[PDB]
Amino acid sequence: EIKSLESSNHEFLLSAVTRMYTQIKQVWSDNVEEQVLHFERISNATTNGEIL
Amino acid sequence: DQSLNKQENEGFNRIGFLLKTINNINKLPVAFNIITERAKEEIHNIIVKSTESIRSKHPSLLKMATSLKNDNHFGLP
Repeated sequence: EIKSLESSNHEFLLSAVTRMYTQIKQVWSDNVEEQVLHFERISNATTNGEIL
Repeated sequence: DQSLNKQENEGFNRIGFLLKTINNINKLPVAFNIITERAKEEIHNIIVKSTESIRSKHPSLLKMATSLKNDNHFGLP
């Protein structure tokens, strides 16, 4: 059970912290092609990706 | 350094650019920042800057043009 429970948060909801923390600290690459995404005012293509 | 993670002449390059450039947390726009500033404005900044520095350092552009040294006194001095 410690190989389920003291086997730690895997239960891996720190990947959600990677999803918001990497939705903010990695928004400088996906939005770097997509700053204007659904238009062309700041002239960028609507592409960011769903990976992770 | 790539093979490491696969003054030593000059350790400041990989050292400062490593511990500087790896300690960015949202680096991917900032790479484009240093690129798009530094290309034009740095290249013309240096290539302007040195010729300025001589251009008032000990100028005297006297030997103003050629001092008419004909013609084909082509960088004679």
